Amino acid sequence: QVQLVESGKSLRLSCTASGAIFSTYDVSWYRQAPEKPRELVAIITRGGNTHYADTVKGRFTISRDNAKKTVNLQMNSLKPEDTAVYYCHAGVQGAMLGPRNYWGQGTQVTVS
Amino acid sequence: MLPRWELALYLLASLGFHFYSFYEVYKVSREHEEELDQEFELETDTLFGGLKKDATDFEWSFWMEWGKQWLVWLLLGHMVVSQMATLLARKHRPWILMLYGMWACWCVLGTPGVAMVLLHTTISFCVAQFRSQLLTWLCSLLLLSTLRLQGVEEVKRRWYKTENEYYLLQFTLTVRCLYYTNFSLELCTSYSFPWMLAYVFYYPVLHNGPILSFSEFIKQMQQQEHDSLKASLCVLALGLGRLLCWWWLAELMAHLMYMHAIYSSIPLLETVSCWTLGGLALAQVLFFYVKYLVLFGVPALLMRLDGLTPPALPRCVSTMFSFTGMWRYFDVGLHNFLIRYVYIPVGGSQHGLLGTLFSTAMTFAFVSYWHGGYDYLWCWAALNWLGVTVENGVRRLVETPCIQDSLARYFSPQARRRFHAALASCSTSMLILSNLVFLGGNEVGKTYWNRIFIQGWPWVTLSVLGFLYCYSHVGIAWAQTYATD
Ligand code: HEM
Ligand SMILES: CC(C)CCC[C@@H](C)[C@H]1CC[C@H]2[C@@H]3CC=C4C[C@@H](O)CC[C@]4(C)[C@H]3CC[C@]12C
Ligand SMILES: Cc1cccc([C@H]2c3ccsc3CCN2C(=O)CNCC(C)C)n1
Ligand SMILES: CCCCCCCCCCCCCCCC(=O)O
Repeated sequence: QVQLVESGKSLRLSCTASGAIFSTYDVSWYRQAPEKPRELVAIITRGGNTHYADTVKGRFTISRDNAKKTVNLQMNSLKPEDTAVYYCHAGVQGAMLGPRNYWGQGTQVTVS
Repeated sequence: MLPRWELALYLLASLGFHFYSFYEVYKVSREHEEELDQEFELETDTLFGGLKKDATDFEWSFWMEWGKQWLVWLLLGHMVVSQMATLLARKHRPWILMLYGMWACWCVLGTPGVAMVLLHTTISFCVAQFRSQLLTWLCSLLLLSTLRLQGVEEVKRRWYKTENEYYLLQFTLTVRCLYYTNFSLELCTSYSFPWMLAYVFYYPVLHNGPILSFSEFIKQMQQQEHDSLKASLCVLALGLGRLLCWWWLAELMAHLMYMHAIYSSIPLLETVSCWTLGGLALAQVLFFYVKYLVLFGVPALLMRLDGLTPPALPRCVSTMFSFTGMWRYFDVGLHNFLIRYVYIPVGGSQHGLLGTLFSTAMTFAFVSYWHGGYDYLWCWAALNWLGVTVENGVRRLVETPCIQDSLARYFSPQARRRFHAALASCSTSMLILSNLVFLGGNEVGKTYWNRIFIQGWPWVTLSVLGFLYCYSHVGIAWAQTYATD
């Protein structure tokens, strides 16, 4: 049972999987502002390929280190909108790997 | 249709590059053994000398684990109970089998999950009472979506100490979706809640088994004739021998080739020799075929021993050269289901070309959604849709009397066979790409597309197409037997 726990001028977020083969998971970072649906922010696949939501391109950086089984979202130049709840999501891509999908608990982010 | 020497040469070339590419894959796996072990924790066993297994595959490791744990014993029990019912009193065999299926489902899932299957079946039955195909399809789709919801996933996870039990429940319910959808559509004395419970809780195909059409189930189970016990024993012995051989082959490919590990670490996949790339593609599709040979031969074996007639098992995917052919033969049960339902009701190809292009599109949309609906599944289904539609269009164009007459006038049939193989080379070159996208995910497909076609446009593409040309000649020469009738 993979468990993703979040953590955390600029604010650095994290999603540190445990008890999981992290070399294959395509982690992601969904954010849910109040009274709105959960929406994709930054997805980093298992080949290093990175994709960003249009609204937060360039400002946000997403990186990972398979050695420590960690992910980190770097948000820069925050605005009043960014306040929301950020959810990790570690899902595989490929019928060999299977239907693994472990949404994280989520964390709060606030500005103004 | 060809001189024996030409067909022999084609076959020798085909086996040649299969075995050579497998040799390349084996060498690459040997070279990177330590890194893969430190990365994906290759398993250790004494089955084949000192080799270390690569269990990064999910379906294979999962199903073997369960088979050791409970499923094999419960299948033996089902065999024994079926024989006992047939001997003592066959009059009540269907209900005895239903009770055994309920008990086995309880044993491997407890009340939390037997209740879920019962609730799904009952809701489908009630919706079927309304007698409206749209209503039944909507009920089935909504139940499947509930299976895919998040809160539902969390509540289900709560009940099971080990995650593997939750995934077993997920697969069981995903297949029950098809089973009770089939029954409900058929409904829209034979059709009563007792019969639907008998069909749904049929242990051989409960968890992950061939989709057995209710027509065959009701007809053969209601039958009043059976073979002797000696014949049943002989069939069991032969089937068990073949299953053991297939499992041994699956283990051989799991040990020799770390194909799954190579596909998990994309960085490795993008820096190996192109021969290794083709070898990995073929090894992947062939391991998938062997896996769904072993998993579908056990339910098929049991239903054969029960007198039922299961859908024909998949045919070796090294002789499949088309989207439609290997949509018809590899997965026979799902193909029959998709044709009889899903496709025909929408209209199919009998009403205008647009009718064909939308019936096929809807069929493939449902097929993609059923497997789970992830992004890579949608990409694989879109590829298959384009391939099937293009192939059907080409076949229709060729079948036109003017085109046929022109072809006869200009090209000799011996020549037209070469043209058929030339087209099949491209069709298969996209057939393997779609399967790779389904198996390894979008990244593997993109790596293959960049490395083979674009980055290797000058000569790598031509080499791949020539090898697939020999492959297609062998495949068509073999398939000339069964495809005609
Ligand atoms: C171009 C090379 C190949 C050709 C022409 C070929 C052809 C065939 C044919 C005609 C059959 C029987 C027809 C059928 O089962 O539908 C068959 C069966 C089979 N093939 Fe292949 N095959 C090739 C390569 C491979 C490879 C490399 C494997 C690796 C596992 C393989 C695995 C199997 C298996 C497991 C069976 C079923 C055996 C049985 O249970 O009787 N094939 N093949
Ligand atoms: C769909 C499911 C139920 C298919 C189950 C397939 C059966 C036939 C498989 C699943 C696990 C397998 C076992 C796994 C491990 C071993 C140990 C080995 O030293 C001998 C073979 C043996 C004993 C296998 C025999 C075949 C087996 C029981
Ligand atoms: C393009 C295509 C069409 C039909 C079937 C397949 C097979 C096949 C074969 C060799 S590699 C491959 C990959 C994908 N695939 C399936 O997922 C089969 N579905 C299992 C259900 C029916 C129980 N491919
Ligand atoms: C994406 C489709 C790939 C299908 C590959 C099928 C296997 C054909 C064999 C290819 C061998 C390599 C071809 C020569 C390459 C080289 O010499 O560099």
